Amino acid sequence: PMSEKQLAEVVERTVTPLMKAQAIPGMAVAVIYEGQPHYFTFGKADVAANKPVTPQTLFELGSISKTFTGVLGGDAIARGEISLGDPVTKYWPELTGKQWQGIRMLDLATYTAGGLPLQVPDEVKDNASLLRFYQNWQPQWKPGTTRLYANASIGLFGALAVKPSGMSYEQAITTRVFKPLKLDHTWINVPKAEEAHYAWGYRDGKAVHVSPGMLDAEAYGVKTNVQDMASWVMVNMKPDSLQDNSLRKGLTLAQSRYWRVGAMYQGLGWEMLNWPVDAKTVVEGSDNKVALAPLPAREVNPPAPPVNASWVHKTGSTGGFGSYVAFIPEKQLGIVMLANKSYPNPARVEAAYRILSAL
Repeated sequence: PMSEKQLAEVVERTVTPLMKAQAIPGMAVAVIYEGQPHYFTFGKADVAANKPVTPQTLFELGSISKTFTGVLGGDAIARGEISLGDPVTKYWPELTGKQWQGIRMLDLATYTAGGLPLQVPDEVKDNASLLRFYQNWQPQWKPGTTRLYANASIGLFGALAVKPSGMSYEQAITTRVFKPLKLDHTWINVPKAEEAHYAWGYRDGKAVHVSPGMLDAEAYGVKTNVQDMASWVMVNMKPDSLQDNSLRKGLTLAQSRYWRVGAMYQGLGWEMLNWPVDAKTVVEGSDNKVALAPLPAREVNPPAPPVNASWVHKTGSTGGFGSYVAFIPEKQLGIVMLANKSYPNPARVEAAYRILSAL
């Protein structure tokens, strides 16, 4: 749809019926068409105060934060600070239990350690109870064979990836990823001074924000607006637009293919499927029944480097937010849909597919 008004129609005709069917109060959308961002905003950021969602509105990324984690882990690898090959145990010597070896930083980054759970238990409030949690976890499968999507796996990869830098996770991500990329309105903790832009999420008609949790920043804690989210997409769509540094290499590593699961490839945070892609395959693959299930995983020897003809995406949720990102570097086409209501993942994928297959 060359025209911006044609673009706006393609977005609205899908988004509006989506908000009504899913009772979503607000949504901020970014379409990257020919490499340029275009913003479309709908509904409310704050339903009580009647605030509209604009491109300055901060949304909780939820699991999309994992794409930042991935790229931060890739940047530490290009720096020689950590290697995916390494035993987890070289970054956490207190993890002495026998189930732990054979388990590599790679298995943590890509949910392939043998069954770490979806969520860190809420009983776990500090470093000691977290240590005890991993010491007492019992694998259901051998390491490096089974993929089970997990905050407890990549959350730990993130916290461990950053220890060689001497920086806290918040400081590492902010200095090595957010700032260099000029994502100045992307945070782990939203400043009090910027709170006014922070949308409320809606769970059962209740306004909520994500609750503190162990490994939250690492697994589901980034907050941004659609402007920074669009910049994040354009930069991951075209890394070669960067300076051959550690971060450029990092972005390349995050979209490398480490495992093949069904019709998808597991990158660091990012997930990819060969483009063109059947709508049925991608929408159904995002259902909880498949995406949250344990699935056999075939390791790619020498991780395959990025293929431009991919559907690269990530769905991210918190209790009050539902967001989705998908891009095709080949066509330089992308979409970001940030919403303040966590609605089914298949509906996010379906909507983005519908908008993207029309451009």
